[PDB]
Amino acid sequence: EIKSLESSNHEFLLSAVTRMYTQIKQVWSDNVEEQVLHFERISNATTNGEIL
Amino acid sequence: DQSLNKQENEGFNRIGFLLKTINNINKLPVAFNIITERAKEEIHNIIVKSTESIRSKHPSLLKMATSLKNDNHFGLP
Repeated sequence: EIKSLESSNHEFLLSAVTRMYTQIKQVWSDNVEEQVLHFERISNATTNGEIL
Repeated sequence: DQSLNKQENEGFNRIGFLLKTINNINKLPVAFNIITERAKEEIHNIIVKSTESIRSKHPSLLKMATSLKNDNHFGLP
């Protein structure tokens, strides 16, 4: 059970912290092609990706 | 350094650019920042800057043009 429970948060909801923390600290690459995404005012293509 | 993670002449390059450039947390726009500033404005900044520095350092552009040294006194001095 410690190989389920003291086997730690895997239960891996720190990947959600990677999803918001990497939705903010990695928004400088996906939005770097997509700053204007659904238009062309700041002239960028609507592409960011769903990976992770 | 790539093979490491696969003054030593000059350790400041990989050292400062490593511990500087790896300690960015949202680096991917900032790479484009240093690129798009530094290309034009740095290249013309240096290539302007040195010729300025001589251009008032000990100028005297006297030997103003050629001092008419004909013609084909082509960088004679």
